[PDB]
Amino acid sequence: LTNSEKSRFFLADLTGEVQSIPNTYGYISGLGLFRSAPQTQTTFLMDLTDWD
Amino acid sequence: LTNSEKSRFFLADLTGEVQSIPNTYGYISGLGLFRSAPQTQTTFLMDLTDWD
Repeated sequence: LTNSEKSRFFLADLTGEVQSIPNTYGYISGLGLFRSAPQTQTTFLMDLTDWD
Repeated sequence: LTNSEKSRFFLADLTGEVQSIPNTYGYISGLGLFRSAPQTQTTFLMDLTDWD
C-alpha cells in the first residue's frame, strides 16, 4: 500500500493515522450571560445614579 | 454619542444607565392582616364590656 521504511522497492501498508486535537474549554461562553452590546466608538460611557 | 473625556472635539459612546433603588419591605402589608376600616370623623370610640 505504501513504500517501505528504508527501501523503495518493498511495500508496507499504512494503517490510518491518529490526531491529537488540543483541549478547548467553554461553559462560560456556553452560558448566555454575556449578551453583546455592539457600538461604534473606541470608548463608551455609563451613567451611575442612585437615591435614598 | 457624547463628548469624550479630555477633549471637546472627539466623541465617545453613552451605552446606558445603572440605578440603585433602595430596598423596601412590605411583608406585613402584604400579609393582609389589617383590614381596611374607612372613617368619616377624626376620632372613633369603642365599647368594652366584660363579666366574670
